[PDB]
Amino acid sequence: ESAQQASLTESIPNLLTSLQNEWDAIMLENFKLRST
Amino acid sequence: MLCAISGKVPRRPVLSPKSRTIFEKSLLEQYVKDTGNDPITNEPLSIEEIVESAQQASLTESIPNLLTSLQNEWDAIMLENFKLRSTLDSLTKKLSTVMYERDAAKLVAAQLLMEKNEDSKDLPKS
Amino acid sequence: MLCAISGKVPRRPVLSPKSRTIFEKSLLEQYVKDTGNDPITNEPLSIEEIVEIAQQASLTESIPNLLTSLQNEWDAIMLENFKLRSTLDSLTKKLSTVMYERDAAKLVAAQLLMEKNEDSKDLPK
Amino acid sequence: LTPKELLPHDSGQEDNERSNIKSGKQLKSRIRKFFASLPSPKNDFEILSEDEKEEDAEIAEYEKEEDNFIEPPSQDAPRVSLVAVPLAYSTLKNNPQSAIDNKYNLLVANAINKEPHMESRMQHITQGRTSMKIQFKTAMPPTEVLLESIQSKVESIEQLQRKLQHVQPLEQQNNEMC
Amino acid sequence: ALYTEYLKQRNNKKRRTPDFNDDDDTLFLEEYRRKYPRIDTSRYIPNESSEVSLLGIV
Repeated sequence: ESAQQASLTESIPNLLTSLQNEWDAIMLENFKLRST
Repeated sequence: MLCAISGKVPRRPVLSPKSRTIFEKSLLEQYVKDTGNDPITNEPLSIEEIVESAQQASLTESIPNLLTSLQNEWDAIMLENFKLRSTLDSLTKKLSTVMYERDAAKLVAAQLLMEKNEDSKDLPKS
Repeated sequence: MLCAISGKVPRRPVLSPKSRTIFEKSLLEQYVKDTGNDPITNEPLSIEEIVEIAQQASLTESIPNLLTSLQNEWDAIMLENFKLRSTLDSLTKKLSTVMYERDAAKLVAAQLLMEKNEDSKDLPK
Repeated sequence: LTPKELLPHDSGQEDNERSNIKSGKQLKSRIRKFFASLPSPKNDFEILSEDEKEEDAEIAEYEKEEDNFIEPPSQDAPRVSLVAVPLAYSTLKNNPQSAIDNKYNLLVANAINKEPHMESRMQHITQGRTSMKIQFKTAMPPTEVLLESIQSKVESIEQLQRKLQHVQPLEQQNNEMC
Repeated sequence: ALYTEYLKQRNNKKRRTPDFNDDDDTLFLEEYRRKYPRIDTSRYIPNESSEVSLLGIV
């Protein structure tokens, strides 16, 4: 055997808008990678 | 970002495989040529042991950091419930003693309104 | 089986030595970094005092439904937290109304005993 | 007999003793820890203890000062209240269990009235409309004070993130050509 | 299947939709809005305390 990520000022979106975009970008990329 | 030996910004970082710590190459090489050791834990370390693929990465921003974010949301909300549960066992314990001393005193108030009216009933008839 | 801070089934439990209570490592550390005390007994305890002390995996059902399941559980937990707070402020409020009538009744007892003392003087004459 | 700065210290100690008797004997609940004035609710609750409820309602309106204040000739109490507290304590394992059982019945009654609710619905949305007024104006102030400072350094962040996606794309074609 | 169809699973935007003078399930919705605003003000209060400094170090 520190990293800092500044959370956005408009942080509801972590449940709705951020979480859908993470599982969209996971889904579309790997399928495009199988196409690759 | 820093070198643990000097404190400067290392321009050639190498990480040791005995105590994980980012050392500058020209500094740690002189430490190894002095004695064959790692400066933090004083374990044995050689020059070939110190080391400076295909999956592309992106910067750590607000999936994994989003899952660790919702841990912080809920572990803080769990402490918020304890501020409530510990305050509830103080107000209800005080309510049990207040309602008991109210139930024990109202029997005395019911007897004093009897006795002060009975003494007024006794004295005026005489 | 239950951490006595959040009530979760602890995945890295730690026990306090000043009071017999198995806590979770993450939740007890946040309390000690706030104030150097034990949440149950309010005794002076530190992070080095903790001694780091059944795992059964959930297998929900036979993925888009699991998104709306998580949405419902955070929706319910936010309401199961809110309802337990307004209950606390109203039981403290209704305790306050008992404290005024407790102190007001023991002042009414002062004039009632005076009427009994005035009557005992008149009965003797 | 020659007093110097002693009668001033004695007058200050006598004034400190008189303030300690007035602060303690003012009210038991008001001095310890924590209401709107309503003479209509005292008139409606007359039909209860039906004598002591009107004694405690007039005591609550007097200590708080559509509100008229009348009698602060109530609370010289400090010796009569001490005899009244000691006489009531004498009239008051078995008593500890009867208080814990009644506290569990009141806790079950508090959990049943809350469960039935989840008139009253119009007040909660108006408290939310007060919150949505207060918090979101505080949010829009904290966002725009941040966005004047963060969106400048977001562009410092995001355009340097875009340098990584070109440094990675130049790295793969060079490693392929190597 | 989601990538082949190109369709995304819908999230719950009901908390934006809520309206006054509605039934008991929507009373749960407006109290949900109160808990979200108190959390949002708490989250905004941490960012203000941190200052840009936190955006600067990243």
